[PDB]
Amino acid sequence: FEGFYKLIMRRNSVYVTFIIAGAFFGERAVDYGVHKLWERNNVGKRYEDISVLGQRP
Amino acid sequence: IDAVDASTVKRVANKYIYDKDIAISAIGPIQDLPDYNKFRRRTYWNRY
Amino acid sequence: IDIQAAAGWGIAAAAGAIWVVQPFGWIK
Ligand SMILES: CCCCCCCCCCCCCCCCCC(=O)OC[C@H](COP(=O)(O)O)OC(=O)CCCCCCCCCCCCCCCCC
Repeated sequence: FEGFYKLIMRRNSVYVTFIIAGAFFGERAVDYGVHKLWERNNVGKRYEDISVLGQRP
Repeated sequence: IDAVDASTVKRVANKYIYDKDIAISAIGPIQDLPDYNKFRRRTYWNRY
Repeated sequence: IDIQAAAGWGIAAAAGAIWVVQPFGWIK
């Protein structure tokens, strides 16, 4: 808690590390949520929802 | 006074100076005096 | 303020390298 909260505000290197970590985690979390809602909005329309997927003849 | 060593000075300066608000009073031909934001930015060093 | 800063800026550089290049799988 207070250790990181005192390092981030007092040393720019720690703040820069915090920015990089936040970018990484936030971009992954939005990629994940945006794909979850995309999957929910398109039920049955996926390539792997094809019933005959695997029998061409 | 003797109890005030270099580490004490740095601790006190970090309490009172580092990234702190400042009050400015100026008079005369002061157009080249930098604005409040410049003074405020110069209270910390981003290289550290 | 010189060794601690060097360590901090090295940690930031390593984190930024892990963030730009994401070799999750090269931990072998
Ligand atoms: C507009 C922006 C301006 C500011 C930025 C300017 C550019 C800044 C530097 C950018 C280049 C450095 C970052 C490299 C990141 C690597 C990318 C990565 O991880 O790829 C994953 C990526 C995966 O893509 P995915 O499948 O879509 O996830 O894989 C690749 O792209 C593999 C190939 C990467 C090789 C790039 C090498 C760059 C040139 C290095 C020097 C070449 C000359 C050396 C000659 C030696 C002679 C002695």
